[PDB]
Amino acid sequence: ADVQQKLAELERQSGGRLGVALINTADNSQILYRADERFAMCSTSKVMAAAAVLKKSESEPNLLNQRVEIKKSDLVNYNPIAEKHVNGTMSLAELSAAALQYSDNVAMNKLIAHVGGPASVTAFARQLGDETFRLDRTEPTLNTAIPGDPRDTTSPRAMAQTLRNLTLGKALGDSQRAQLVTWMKGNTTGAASIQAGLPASWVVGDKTGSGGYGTTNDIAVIWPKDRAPLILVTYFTQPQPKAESRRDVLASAAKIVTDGL
Ligand SMILES: *[B@@]1([O])OC2=C(C([O])=O)[C]=[C][C]=C2[C][C]1[N]C(=O)[C]1[C][C][C][C][C]1
Repeated sequence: ADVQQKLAELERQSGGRLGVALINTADNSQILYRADERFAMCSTSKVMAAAAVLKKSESEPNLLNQRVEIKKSDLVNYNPIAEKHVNGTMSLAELSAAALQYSDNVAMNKLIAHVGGPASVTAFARQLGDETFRLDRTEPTLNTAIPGDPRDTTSPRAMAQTLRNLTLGKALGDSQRAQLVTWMKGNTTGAASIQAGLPASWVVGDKTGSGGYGTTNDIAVIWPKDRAPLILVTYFTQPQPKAESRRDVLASAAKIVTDGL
């Protein structure tokens, strides 16, 4: 109850809406705050798309080495890796890493397309028992994050449970799980978010997200020092369409829910 009040006060000062889901796998205890409300996933959805490709590769062993053409007309708003490979190709492995570790939007679009479109990424979540996740649009419009819009949303509880199944559970084959975890542990975008609220000695694999209405997200699997692993989802969105990102809010939330662990 103390943590709930701290998160409520953090939220008040932030001026936005905060969603938190922490799963402690030591005993399956949880800290939940607006955990059943819907939030625009933004780029945190790229974990689901990469996972669906990994699942597909479980029956197509050389799948991750297949080449995908990168076209100039594919470039959108944020293409840090794909812009370097225009007029060439990238493997699905490289596209998965680019989406997860640099939040490349072209890579996400290639991941979505390869599994049949957003409805197939959603079908994958259903296959995992996730009835809340829904992916409706491609990059970049899936990040609009309009209040009241259910497109491209999920709840902190649903994503925390699915991330547990993906990174610590049996959603993926163990070889594919290891690749997903390795990729997420190599993320370059998360130093100011969840990671920033945890001790430096803790190992973090995370995927961040940014969108309209100042939406600022992060989902992580965490191996604390001398503790069982944790799953943490911190979603944050704001009332103003042009609101600025608040990664500091996610760091504060992580510090609050891990205080005293
Ligand atoms: B995605 O949300 O991830 C992302 C991030 C991040 O990881 O927080 C940072 C910068 C760009 C991206 C690409 C994805 N978000 C968007 O494309 C979004 C950026 C702000 C305006 C609306 C589109």
